[PDB]
Amino acid sequence: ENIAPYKFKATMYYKDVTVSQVWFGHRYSQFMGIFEDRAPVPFEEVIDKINAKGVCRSTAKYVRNNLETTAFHRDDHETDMELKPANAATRTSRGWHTTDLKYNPSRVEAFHRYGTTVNCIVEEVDARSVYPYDEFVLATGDFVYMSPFYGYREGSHTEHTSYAADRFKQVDGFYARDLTTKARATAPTTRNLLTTPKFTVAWDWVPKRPSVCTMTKWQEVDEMLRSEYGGSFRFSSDAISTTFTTNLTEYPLSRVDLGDCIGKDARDAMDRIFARRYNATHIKVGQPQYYLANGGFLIAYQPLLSNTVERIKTTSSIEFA
Amino acid sequence: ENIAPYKFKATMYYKDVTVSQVWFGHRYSQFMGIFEDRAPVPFEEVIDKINAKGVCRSTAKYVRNNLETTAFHRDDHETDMELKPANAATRTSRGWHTTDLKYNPSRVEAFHRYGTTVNCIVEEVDARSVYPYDEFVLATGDFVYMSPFYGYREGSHTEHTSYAADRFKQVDGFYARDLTTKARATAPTTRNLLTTPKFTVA
Amino acid sequence: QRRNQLHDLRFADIDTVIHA
Amino acid sequence: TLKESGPALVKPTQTLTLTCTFSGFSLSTSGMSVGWIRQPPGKALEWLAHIWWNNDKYYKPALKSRLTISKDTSKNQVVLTMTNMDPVDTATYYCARIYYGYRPYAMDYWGQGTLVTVSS
Amino acid sequence: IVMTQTPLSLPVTPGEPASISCRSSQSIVHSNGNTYLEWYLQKPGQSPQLLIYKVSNRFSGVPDRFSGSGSGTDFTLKISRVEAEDVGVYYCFQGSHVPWSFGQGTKLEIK
Repeated sequence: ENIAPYKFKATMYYKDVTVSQVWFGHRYSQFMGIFEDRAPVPFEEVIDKINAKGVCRSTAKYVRNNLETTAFHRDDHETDMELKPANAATRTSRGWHTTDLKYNPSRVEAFHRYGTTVNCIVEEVDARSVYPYDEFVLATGDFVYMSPFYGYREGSHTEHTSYAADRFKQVDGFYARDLTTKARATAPTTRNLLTTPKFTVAWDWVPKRPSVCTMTKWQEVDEMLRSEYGGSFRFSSDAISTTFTTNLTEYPLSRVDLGDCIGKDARDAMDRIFARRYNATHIKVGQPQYYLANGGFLIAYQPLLSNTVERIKTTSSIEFA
Repeated sequence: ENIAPYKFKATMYYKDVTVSQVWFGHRYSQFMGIFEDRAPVPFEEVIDKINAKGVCRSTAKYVRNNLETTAFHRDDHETDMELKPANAATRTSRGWHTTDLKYNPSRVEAFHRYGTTVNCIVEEVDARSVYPYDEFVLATGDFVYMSPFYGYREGSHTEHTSYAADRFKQVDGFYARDLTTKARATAPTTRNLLTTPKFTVA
Repeated sequence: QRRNQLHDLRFADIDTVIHA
Repeated sequence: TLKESGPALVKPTQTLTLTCTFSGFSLSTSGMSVGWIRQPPGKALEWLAHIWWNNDKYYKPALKSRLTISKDTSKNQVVLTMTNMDPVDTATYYCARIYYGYRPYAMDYWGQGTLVTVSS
Repeated sequence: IVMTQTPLSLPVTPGEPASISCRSSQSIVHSNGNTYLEWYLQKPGQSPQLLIYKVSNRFSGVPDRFSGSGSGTDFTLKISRVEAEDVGVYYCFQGSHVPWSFGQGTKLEIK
């Protein structure tokens, strides 16, 4: 059973909008409030500005609390600002930002003053999703309530989404321009862009059926003896010292939810092993068979002869086998 | 394999600075915002004030968002306040605080009023670090991006530190004075004091 | 948390103080 | 079925608005797309624009600054707008339906097309 | 992706096979792993109709005479037995990558 999440790289475009209210006393200055908000970056700004020009506006316009709010960095006019790489941190993914210092209002004697700092931040984050893959979470602990595989093509629009359809924009034929090398990639990809209330996430879209794999290749057994006894099949491997018991009937692979991956991986590994070890002495006997073993193990088996819909739940304990 | 983190005792000195804006109506008072911050306690105030005299200033002077913030408890003149033990809780570590009530502004009619409360807090916490021990956490879930072993003596300064060298001070020969027993320990120890943007860890 | 608490270290300058 | 409709004569340097009426689909289903293509007389097919059910407009980059496709599902129509018309823009415009939502082939159902001449 | 259809005019006697080739500046292979190339046939005073989709698949309503092939950037429509009804202009259209475009088209003539 594939307990590992489906992992993929995403990019969070958002503007950190910090409004600080400062009170200036006679001999001191005190913060009377620091409103920090995260604004999504619009699609017209991710495609036209960030991806093409490598810049970002000095304003954030976003819907917060059922209001259209527009925040101007340093309270001055909107200007395009270059994205510079973030300060290096250990074990940290790449990130870029426009502004590096928090703007706070200039001193005036005995007056509360409000000062806005809009920092356009672009972070490459790891995003992960679990079955039924109707939601995925970014590395920043933010949940995104859309299937990773939501899109436009060939039934990839019936995938779950919890946002209005005006918040999603799959820019087909997307040319990624790295913000460090400033080099535009040649091979196009389908770019999904979801503008959540707090940020915008972009990820390269892939079809769901060949991208997920509800089973995971756990062991590749060169020599797995199969025997029939007591109306059941025993698959014994001396290499890993493990014996599984299955019903005599084959397991219909169509019954595995999201299961096109199992056949492909099994055939690839099986052909590789056959080429490596059994090409010169044995011959394959029929097409790969699939059996379900107690504990929830899916054994793909290729018999050899010498020339002479549901989810499978797998136990965490192999020591029974 | 040592999967268990390296565990040690750290002590967080920080001042909970709560500034609240209150609006007073005809028959009622309403909170129009409560800014809560945690300020570090300077080394001069951890060594000379907290460790020596067992008291802590009633003001926090710290750096927040690239500004020199200065908060005065109850918005009055600076005073040294005794660190008293915190209210008991089950399965919690020792903690001390100066102030016990939140200061909110006195009533005036139809005016927004701001009230500042600086509660100096000293909390003994468990701190933990995993390999390569270039950072450690506290029981409060706050990360400290600096090796537990960073110091001054014999190659203990090449350890990782993500903070400016102005934020660290290893007070060699440190005499711990318990804030409950009010007694100074006899054996000296090397004390590391890191003033993070939000608190101080020793 | 390890990544979120690095936010000011990465996309800001912790140390600088501006006074005027 | 789709039916394009627009002024048959627009003078140069003006905005031309067209309209495509549908039948058998509304542009609010999960995967429906509607595209506009022109064909100058005697020339090959030139794609212009296409809009998905979620107001996701795609244009021809050459004509992107001039083309504006909008969708009004209340009247079940798509309006194609193209400003600063030039005599080169004289062409027959076709409204098509795209099954990329459902099938791997686009532009199955075309309208009869409307011929527009750009002249004063 | 730029589609150039060759030739621009292909006169073919009825009964003989015909081949039409059109190339794309870059690969029309999509991230799906499927190539979205469609062939269209515009008859005189008629709206175009799709003939071949996904390179090697024939749309319903199209006789077995038409057959598509190719890969990468080279694609070829092929009519095994050209008939009189095949008169018209033929277009190859890439749908994989935005923006979409048609080829310059080939006019089939019956000799």
